[PDB]
Amino acid sequence: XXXXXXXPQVPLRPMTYKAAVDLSHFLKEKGGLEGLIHSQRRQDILDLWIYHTQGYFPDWQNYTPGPGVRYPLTFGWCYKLVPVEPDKVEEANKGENTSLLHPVSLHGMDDPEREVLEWRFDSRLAFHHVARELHPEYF
Amino acid sequence: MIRFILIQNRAGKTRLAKWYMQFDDDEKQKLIEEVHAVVTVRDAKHTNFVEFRNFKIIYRRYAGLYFCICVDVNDNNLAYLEAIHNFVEVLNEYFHNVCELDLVFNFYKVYTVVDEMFLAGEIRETSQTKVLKQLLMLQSLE
Amino acid sequence: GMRGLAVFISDIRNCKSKEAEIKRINKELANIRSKFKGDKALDGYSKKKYVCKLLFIFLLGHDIDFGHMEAVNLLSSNRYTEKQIGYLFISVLVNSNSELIRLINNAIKNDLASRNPTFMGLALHCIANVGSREMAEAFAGEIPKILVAGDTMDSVKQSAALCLLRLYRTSPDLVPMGDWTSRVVHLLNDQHLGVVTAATSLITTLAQKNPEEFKTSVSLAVSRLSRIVTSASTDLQDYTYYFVPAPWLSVKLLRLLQCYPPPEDPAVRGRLTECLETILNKAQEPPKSKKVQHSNAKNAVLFEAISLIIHHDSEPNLLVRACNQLGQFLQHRETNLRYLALESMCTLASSEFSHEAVKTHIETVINALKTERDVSVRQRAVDLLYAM
Repeated sequence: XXXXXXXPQVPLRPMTYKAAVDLSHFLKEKGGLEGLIHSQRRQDILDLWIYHTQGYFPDWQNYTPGPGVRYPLTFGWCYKLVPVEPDKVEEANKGENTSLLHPVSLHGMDDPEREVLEWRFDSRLAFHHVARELHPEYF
Repeated sequence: MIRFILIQNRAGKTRLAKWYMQFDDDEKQKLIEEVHAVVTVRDAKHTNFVEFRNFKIIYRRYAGLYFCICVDVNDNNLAYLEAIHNFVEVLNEYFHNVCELDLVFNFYKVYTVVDEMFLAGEIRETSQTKVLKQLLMLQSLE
Repeated sequence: GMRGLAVFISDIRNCKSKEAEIKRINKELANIRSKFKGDKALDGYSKKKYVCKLLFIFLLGHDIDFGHMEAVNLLSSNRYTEKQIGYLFISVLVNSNSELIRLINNAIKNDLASRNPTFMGLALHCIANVGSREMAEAFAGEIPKILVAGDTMDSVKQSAALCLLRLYRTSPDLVPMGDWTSRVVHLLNDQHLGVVTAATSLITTLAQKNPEEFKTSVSLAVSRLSRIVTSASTDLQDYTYYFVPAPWLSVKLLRLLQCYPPPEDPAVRGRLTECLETILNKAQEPPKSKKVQHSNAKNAVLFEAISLIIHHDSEPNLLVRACNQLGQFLQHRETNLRYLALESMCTLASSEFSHEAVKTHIETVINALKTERDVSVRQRAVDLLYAM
């Protein structure tokens, strides 16, 4: 998936609804992100790549607080983070060969609400700015 | 000071244990069991610290393993919390993508690592570079 | 490495039942006992390998009735791997048996005498791990000399400082304050931060029983603390943790400072206050890293500095700022930080000067009491209320 592909050069560009929507699809077309477990290092890696290649300053990708689904502040970004069910986390961590520092093993240390999160793609986010509705304070 | 370091898997098998205080086997076993009870039941919702009458527990979970440092009440909660990660990261670098299995097969080596980083109930070496360099040097030795 | 050990561990894993595990284990114990009381003198590798297997069995929870002698023999070995396994063994399985203790102590003596730093660290650690009264008697006199001597390697210095700490804790009487004390304080100035880290722990414990001897440390620590917090990432590359410079040494120096009242020399007192002001400022600065390791490292220092501020009750402006930052933390999304803030503020309430500032947040606290899911945090909030 694209996280493998990612894992300054270009001039600055503003983040716009068009920018975010195109970007969402650009990542989907390159395969990836959907279903992928969230870790701060991963997003940092992602934010940087977008930043270096496509000149979007890594400030745009923010989500509503937990617990529960975390919704993107930038309108037209079609990726929400949703919490993994506990039983799913435990089954994934089963076994003595799983890496200690793999994102699923961290158990949401990166998250203040300590929830394990995965990226999921939503069509609706392009049409409806869920973050604004839920938290006008941020807007 | 650090009363004792514990590395325990979810099942309750003890991967590592360092005692920096005197305990008799009856006490240790009660402690191991007591510590397991608290962390497995305790969730994400909860803080990383658990409070005892005499002692405090700082613990963090990686994979199937619970890393627990037991300290006196006045000790720095956050510092020891991050000391655990510093330790895990050193282990990660050392075993190259460390996992619980590595801790079992190379158990005699994990003691070496802990001792570089913690000694006498205190923090010893906090530089990943220096611990790793020393760890590498020793490998060369017969 | 040692293949035979790996195979014995795999075999234990492969066991399907507790009983099968016992059977395999008893087989090994018998196979080993056979070799030790065996006609053949054992080569260095096998003796090291078998003693390792015995240890595994011990860690497995089965008591071990033999193999102590062999471990002592490994202690004599000039090969490091052999020496490390033996020392590990006597550390885990400690005997009251006097015959063994004399043999062990001789082994340690040989290593400390040897100029090799690696052997010294094995010997030094062993004393620390075991920390027996008998062991204290043997080396309590010797260890400070090793620590205090120049020409002693840094790594030896680190373990030396901590090892003496163990001796002092275990057998305070055998460790009297002497001349090594002055040199230990200047150990705080050492180029190697690892040494400084270890030295500071020794000093902090020593200063508690005997403060007068080590007030010289106060001035020294304040100077290093100030230097460390302002330190650039390129200057301390080795000891910078996620863009935080020496978080753990900084914490330790602040706790040392808590033993003493404010520094007698005003110049030092000024340097300290400017340092604490800096630390507080860094909190509000925009974060260099989004990662939690950065925050935990950074905040751990802050909370220790706040702890010093509260302890002294010395500087009003600082006490005021301290109250402010903690108040900001009550709102923080992380359960961990709110818990710690509630604790610290609770202490802060006791200060007469700052009491009224703390009462400001009573509503914030009560609001938490209504919405806080964590039971532990609820207690530390109820505790704050009674404080006011």
